[PDB]
Amino acid sequence: SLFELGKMILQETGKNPAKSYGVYGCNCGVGGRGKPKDATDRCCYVHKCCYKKLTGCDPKKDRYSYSWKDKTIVCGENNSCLKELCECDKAVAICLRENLDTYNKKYRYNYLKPFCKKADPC
Amino acid sequence: SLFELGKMILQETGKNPAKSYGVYGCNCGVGGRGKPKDATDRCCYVHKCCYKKLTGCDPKKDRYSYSWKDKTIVCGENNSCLKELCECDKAVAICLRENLDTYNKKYRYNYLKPFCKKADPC
Ligand SMILES: CC(=O)Oc1ccccc1C(=O)O
Ligand SMILES: CC(=O)Oc1ccccc1C(=O)O
Repeated sequence: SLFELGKMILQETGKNPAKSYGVYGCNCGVGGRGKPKDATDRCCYVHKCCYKKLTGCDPKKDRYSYSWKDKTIVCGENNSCLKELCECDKAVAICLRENLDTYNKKYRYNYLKPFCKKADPC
Repeated sequence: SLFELGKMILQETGKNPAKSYGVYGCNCGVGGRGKPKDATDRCCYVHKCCYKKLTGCDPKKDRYSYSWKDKTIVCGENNSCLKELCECDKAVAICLRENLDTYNKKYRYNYLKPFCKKADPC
């Protein structure tokens, strides 16, 4: 669910997850997909494509189990869809941390999200 | 379409539409519906419920016809879905104008939209 996702993002990036990514670029946070603006935004595009494949569960609402083994996020066995959901979230949390060097505060509150150019199909 | 909605909001409110309303509150702009924060947000709640009842046309992309008779927006009935769509947009532009006295800049970039309390059924 968004709660586990937020926790992973807070721990990997050190940033306030909703403030920093909740409306960022054409793909992060609320809304849908669009042509990515930068490397952070591409992380978020890959994540929304990941959610789009999960028909067996609800990515926004469904809880799942995961733990930390030293510095590694480990997704618990769950059921098939919930395990894949956890892997989507783990992957984007790591991606956002690795791309902090090009995070652009100008893109943080993108009130033009509905006018983004059309994204490539997932 | 959102192009015409934008033009209606700019002329009725005098404000930059996407900047001032594109992420405002729990109901305005990108995303879905949520428990409304204030009178401006309730305008947007009514509008999203208005879009939901339309069938047979696309409220974000489909262009409709309208004109100005002095100060009055007049929807030309293209077909019945498109007339209703125009009437949804006219109503919200007038509503936002009448509530400028209560517009709160603090709600303008609501990065917590996904966490809004679930809206009542339309
Ligand atoms: C905007 C936000 O904080 O939510 C999301 C995060 C990841 C994927 C989807 C969403 C959403 O709100 O739709
Ligand atoms: C989000 C924004 O600026 O667009 C909208 C306006 C009214 C209704 C819906 C939308 C949308 O993007 O979904």
